[PDB]
Amino acid sequence: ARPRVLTGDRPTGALHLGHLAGSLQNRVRLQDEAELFVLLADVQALTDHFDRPEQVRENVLAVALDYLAAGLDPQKTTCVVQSAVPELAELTVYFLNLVTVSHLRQNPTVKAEIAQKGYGERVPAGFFVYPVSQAADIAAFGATLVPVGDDQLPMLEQTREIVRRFNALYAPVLAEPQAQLSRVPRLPGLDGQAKMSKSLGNAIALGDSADEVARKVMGMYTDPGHLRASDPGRVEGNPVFTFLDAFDPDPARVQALKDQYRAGGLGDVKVKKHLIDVLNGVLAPIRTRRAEYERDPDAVLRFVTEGTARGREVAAQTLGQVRRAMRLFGH
Amino acid sequence: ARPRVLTGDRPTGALHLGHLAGSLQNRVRLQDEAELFVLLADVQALTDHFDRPEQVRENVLAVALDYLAAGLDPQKTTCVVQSAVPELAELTVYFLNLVTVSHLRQNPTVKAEIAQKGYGERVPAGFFVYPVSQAADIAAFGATLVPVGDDQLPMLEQTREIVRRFNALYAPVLAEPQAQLSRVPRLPGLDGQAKMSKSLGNAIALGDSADEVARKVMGMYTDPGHLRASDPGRVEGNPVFTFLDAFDPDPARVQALKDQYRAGGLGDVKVKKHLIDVLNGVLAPIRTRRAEYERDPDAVLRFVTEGTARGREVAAQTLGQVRRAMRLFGH
Ligand SMILES: N[C@@H](Cc1c[nH]c2ccccc12)C(=O)O
Repeated sequence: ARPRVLTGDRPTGALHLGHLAGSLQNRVRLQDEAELFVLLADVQALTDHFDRPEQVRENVLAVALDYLAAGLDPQKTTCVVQSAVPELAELTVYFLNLVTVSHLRQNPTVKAEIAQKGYGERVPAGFFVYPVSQAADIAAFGATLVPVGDDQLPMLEQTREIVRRFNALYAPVLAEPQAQLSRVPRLPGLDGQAKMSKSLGNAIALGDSADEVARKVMGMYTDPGHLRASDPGRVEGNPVFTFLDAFDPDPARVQALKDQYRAGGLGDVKVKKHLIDVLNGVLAPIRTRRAEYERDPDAVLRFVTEGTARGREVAAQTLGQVRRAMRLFGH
Repeated sequence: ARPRVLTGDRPTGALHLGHLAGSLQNRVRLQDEAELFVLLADVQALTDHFDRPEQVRENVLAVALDYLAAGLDPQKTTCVVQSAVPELAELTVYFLNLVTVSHLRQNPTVKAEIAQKGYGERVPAGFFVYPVSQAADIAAFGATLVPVGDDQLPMLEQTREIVRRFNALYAPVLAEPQAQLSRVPRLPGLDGQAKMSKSLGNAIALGDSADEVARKVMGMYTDPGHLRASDPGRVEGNPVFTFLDAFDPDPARVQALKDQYRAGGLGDVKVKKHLIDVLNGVLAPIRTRRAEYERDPDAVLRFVTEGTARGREVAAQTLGQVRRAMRLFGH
């Protein structure tokens, strides 16, 4: 617990295996060697789900359950609800003056999201400026370390430019955050697509039963040109093997399987059955905790209402120095 | 009283003659005909003076002074410092999700301000976004009536739209404000321009001495082509006549000079000399009232502090409604 680390998820659905490999495992490690803050960004979730406020509200507790199921320790990690800390909103408006529409339009990750969203020019204001509200999140909690995939770096770098702009303009009162680069490639979906997502219908939820997990793995995309076991098959592009590199505890088995698969005679069945065994080993403890916490709804609520109290107090302090530094009337 | 009315100014310096005919005397009278709220747009002032925070801080008290000297009574008007009502920033963020960047791009007023400031695509986000920040000001205070210059209509109309969209998506807890059009269009500068402002240096501040007011009138743009008295003059484009038209109580008397001046025996000096006194007359009491308060600074502070508390009270009430209407986790 030395550097304060900030991470988070906009609450829009249940977490899945992609989040586990992409951010959860690394977060369970961080809680023991840093002070970890996780933001349930329901406000940010609203920049594009403003038409589905029920969906957002219900997922705040569902993702919290997922964090805990994942292994995030209520006595180690501060879980906070963005909605319950208005200090963030207050800070993002001040931050809006430190950035240009021009530079906001150049952000490559938002540009790509809008592209995939098909918005066109009909981009909702809140979404267009969300990178700043995130900057507000980082500075307010006073995080100095932010886990990031290269897809979020422009979010992070802008944060850096903003804090830098704020300190030089008013007074050097905000910490400059540093990135904790990557998590190695993103977990592809069950049918082989680049992205794993509920929406795309190719995911395995952390909450999926051991049976379901087995079924989902069975119908996984493999190798279009591999038609029967005797045939040789390709590893690259084949998610069954991409899943194995991200969860299989022993690469010896992994590399061995890869061998015999390019050879021939090793059907998808024997490989997949082995995937099932490795996934059930990573997931079983996550399923037990999740079921346990289900019996203890009060324990999950305590997890968030308390992280929130802490988060509120921290953000409140920062705004105090921000207000004074900005020379705001009465400070 | 009856309706709630929201009016305000961006604290950037002393108020002048344009605010007077522009609204100050208007609110002086709607001050007992309704519940009048006057917002010192502290934050909105930063989307333009984010690099000169000191300038803003200093003018909150100076404009409040201006307010009081203009005739506003502490017992009937709620003076509110924007920055001290964080609830407004909270509501602004939520409103941002209700409008598109392309819609903000077609606001004629902001577009003109932007071209004048030479920002180009390098427009500060906070500024490009100020119209909705204003809609939040309106919606948070429950304002049903908003006096508006011909010029501020786009903004007023965007407010109703957003309020409307907010009510349909979430719940009908916000009121659509209605406009109060004025007669005297934007009082022009001494310059002969369309705008009077301390920035353009063509303004007669409410604090200027009988000597100054007289000196400013004498250097006031009139009519080229009219070189000597004798000659015939014309009222179109002459700030002095559009000054008499907004500050002179005897229209029969005005339309009088309008005759003679088109003929040729009314020297611009004579027009001026008259008008200068019609201004000292409208200004005389304002000057004495200012001295009183200038000698009771404690009272100006009071006006601001008490009002700001009252207004936050009001904002807090509406936000509670908004927060529950949006189904934000926990409400
Ligand atoms: N996926 C979200 C996660 C998030 C929300 N707010 C944050 C603040 C800091 C770090 C991450 C976040 C994002 O793109 O940002």
